Amino acid sequence: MLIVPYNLPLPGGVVPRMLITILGTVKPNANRIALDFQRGNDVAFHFNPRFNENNRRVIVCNTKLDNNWGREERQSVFPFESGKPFKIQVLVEPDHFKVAVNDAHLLQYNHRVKKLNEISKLGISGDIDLTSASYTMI
Ligand SMILES: CO[C@@H]1[C@@H](n2cc(-c3nc(Cl)cs3)nn2)[C@@H](O)[C@@H](CO)O[C@@H]1Sc1cc(Br)cnc1C#N
Ligand SMILES: [Cl-]
Ligand SMILES: [Cl-]
Ligand SMILES: [Cl-]
Ligand SMILES: [Cl-]
Ligand SMILES: [Cl-]
Ligand SMILES: [Mg+2]
Repeated sequence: MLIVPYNLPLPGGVVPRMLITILGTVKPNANRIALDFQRGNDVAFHFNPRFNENNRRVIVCNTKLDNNWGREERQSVFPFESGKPFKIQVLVEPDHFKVAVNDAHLLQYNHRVKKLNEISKLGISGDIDLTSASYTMI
């Protein structure tokens, strides 16, 4: 298994048609998972499944600019399960990140950070066994 937290460099940042694939298994008693697409210290796209926020499961997405979190976007559709293998795919589109989990569309997150070619790191962290993290063009 890969080390968590894991850094995946994104050389020259992201661009529309870039597909990022994360394979792993959720730990049995999970609390949270995070993907952080970073531009230096800023987080262009934070994707944060929470398994127990007020006894509900929710996806929180946000952006961090100058060390400050912005307005959260919430998705109540929650395809993860403690103990189970998952595939997260993040497809960069012109106006948004598109996320599919286990080959089913989950959400989109509109670009707040404009300089896509400076979003040069993906951090992966939280309650997972991480199998692989990769990217390709489509
Ligand atoms: C708890 O922190 C979380 C942040 N967070 C999660 C993680 C990690 N997850 C894993 Cl997995 C490993 S590390 N690190 N930072 C982030 O999810 C943020 C999204 O808006 O919400 C709160 S901070 C926050 C943001 C807003 Br807007 C309002 N209040 C608060 C607070 N407190
Ligand atoms: Cl590793
Ligand atoms: Cl920007
Ligand atoms: Cl760009
Ligand atoms: Cl970066
Ligand atoms: Cl790769
Ligand atoms: Mg540069």
